[PDB]
Amino acid sequence: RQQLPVQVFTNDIENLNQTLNQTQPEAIEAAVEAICRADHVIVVGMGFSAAVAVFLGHGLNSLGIRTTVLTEGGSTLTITLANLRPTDLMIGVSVWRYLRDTVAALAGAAERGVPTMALTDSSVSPPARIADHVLVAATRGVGHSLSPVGLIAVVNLLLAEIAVREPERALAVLREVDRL
Amino acid sequence: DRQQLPVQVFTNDIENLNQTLNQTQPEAIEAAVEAICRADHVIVVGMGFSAAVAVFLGHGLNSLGIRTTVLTEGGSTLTITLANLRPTDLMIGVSVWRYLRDTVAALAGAAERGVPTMALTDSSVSPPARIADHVLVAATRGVGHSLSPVGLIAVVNLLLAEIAVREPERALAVLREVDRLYREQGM
Amino acid sequence: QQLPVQVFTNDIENLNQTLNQTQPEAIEAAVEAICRADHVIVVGMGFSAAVAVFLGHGLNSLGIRTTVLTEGGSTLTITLANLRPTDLMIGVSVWRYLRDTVAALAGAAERGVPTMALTDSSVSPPARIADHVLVAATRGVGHSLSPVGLIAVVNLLLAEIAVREPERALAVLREVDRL
Amino acid sequence: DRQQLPVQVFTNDIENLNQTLNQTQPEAIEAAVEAICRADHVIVVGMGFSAAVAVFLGHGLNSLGIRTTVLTEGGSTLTITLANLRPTDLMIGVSVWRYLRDTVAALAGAAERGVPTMALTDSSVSPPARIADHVLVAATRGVGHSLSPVGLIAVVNLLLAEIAVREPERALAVLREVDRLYREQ
Repeated sequence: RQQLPVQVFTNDIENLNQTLNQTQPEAIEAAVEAICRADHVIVVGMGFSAAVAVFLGHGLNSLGIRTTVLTEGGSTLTITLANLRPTDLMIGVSVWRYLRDTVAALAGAAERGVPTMALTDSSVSPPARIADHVLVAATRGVGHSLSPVGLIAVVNLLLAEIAVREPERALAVLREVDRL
Repeated sequence: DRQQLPVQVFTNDIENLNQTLNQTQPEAIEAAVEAICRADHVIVVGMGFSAAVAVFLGHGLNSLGIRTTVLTEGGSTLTITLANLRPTDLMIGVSVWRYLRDTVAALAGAAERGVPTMALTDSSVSPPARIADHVLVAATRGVGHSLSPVGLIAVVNLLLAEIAVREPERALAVLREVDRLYREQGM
Repeated sequence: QQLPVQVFTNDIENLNQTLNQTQPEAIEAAVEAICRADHVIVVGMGFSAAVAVFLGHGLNSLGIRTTVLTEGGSTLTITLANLRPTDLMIGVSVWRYLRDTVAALAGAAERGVPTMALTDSSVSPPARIADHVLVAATRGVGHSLSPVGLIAVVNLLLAEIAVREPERALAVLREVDRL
Repeated sequence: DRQQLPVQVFTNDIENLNQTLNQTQPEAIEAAVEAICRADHVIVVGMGFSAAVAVFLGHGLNSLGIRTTVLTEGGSTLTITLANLRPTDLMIGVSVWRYLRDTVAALAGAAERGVPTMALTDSSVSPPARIADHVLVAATRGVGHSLSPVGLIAVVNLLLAEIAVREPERALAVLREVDRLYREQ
């Protein structure tokens, strides 16, 4: 039990390593261009994945990329799917166990020709098989509770890539939050 | 004594409906409906007591095919929302006594940026009414310190009824899509 | 041109019909259940979300600690797994009855947790499960229902709790001002 | 230039894990876990950048059988929560620079009323650290203006792992129940 802090932190370092290993410059560049070209971004993440979706929407919105975050399925998610536009981007955060509403949101968007992106735990997972853009992270926990550190690091990379691409837009939003 | 409370509560809400109907202006409803329909995106803000009304109005607009964001809290999320406003947005604030600052700040930030605004409020001369381009007023009187939202809710019922008659094909496409999403993806 | 009169007349009729269906015994038993609970969970989705939001706000503002859930799935399953016999589950559920609210009521009833339904029929799926049922009229002029009758029922519960426990209601105002 | 961003970003987060591990004190984690288990109810507050950390912590706690409310915005909802506090609650505030006042006021409000408080923060001398009974610090440095919650998330990972080992029976029952309800629905 006295080893539990070193085990936990060592494990999160391996999560970052497996994630860095599986990070592809081409996949990152294409995911970043899709985020920037969208007129509106929808991020869906439920259960364990909700915190990653909340982090990604905060980060996008903070950079001037208008984003809706949905952390529950049901009727609200169904009506969003019913109102999708070809200029939207649907990002699903979905890892094992794959909660069906997120996978269904990617499948519904894909069917309607709407660009899709999956932040997932395997390059052949159900959301990976559907989505146009796939980013993979390790999620291993020392016990049953998973760790979102690898998913959060992919979000950190995405935000850093956008901020370098469009610094004026990001600085402008920053000027308004600095005022509050 | 308190055996009279059901008659008092239900009669108070009937009187709120009568007073709200008496204050409704056809020109103002028509201008409010045209503003909602012309927007590329609608943001609805309501906090505390008003949050329920903002939730109902956003549910209604999204069901009719008008893409709508509902905010029931202020702060950094609202600041960032204001920072990202576009001239083709419509900001709807639901704000009644006591006027929680952040809903009024949401209307003010939109009006300062040249974004159309609308207030669903309790007086034609309240702080949000004085800021917004479009104003709709409802009676909110409760039998006690808990106000009643029935008046505000009836005004939203009227806006939803007016939009559904103007754009019934857009409303049906949503219903048809929701049915399709249940059939094909189990949603 | 006649839509404002039709919409407002329809909502007056929803209130009158809801008043006609209100049973003093049922209101009394429901207020006693809300006041007895250590914690209250209110579940309402889709059209019913606004009603759950209003009821949660009103109960919290009277000093009744309440959680509002307006979506199902994960948060709801975990909520059911953590339910205590001292909780009260209130489901706001009307036609078309979204499954997750009905499932929240069933899950609470199976676990021996007091339940209450705010619904549109004495024999609706949530009414058949719940210990306490309160029925409201929901007819809208269109295809889109009106929550006015359900909202009046909540106004009536709040009004009844406020008279029973006025010092707890005042204390919440006093804390809010102090804060 | 931009080709180095994956290495910069991922190295930055490894350094955050290393720096957070070094600042983690066993007596403070132990007292934090005992206070979370002793509470009859846990309230987690985290706004803006900190909202994701609050959401993760509330999920993890709830998933282990610790009944937790999560608030990611201030205003009237937070103010009414503060008005209804019990001595048996635990107030957890996730608050880092720029310290949004509503989270710091939630901690100040709870502490004034003698309600146990805990801060998940970025400095042992930050405004929320100076108010709270329990303080856990993590490194939050990002490669740019967007900070990184990786260090804070790893502190949460440690709290959840410590709770799971203390109360394994409760955690498994919630996991079974949760799996059984997901199977059902």
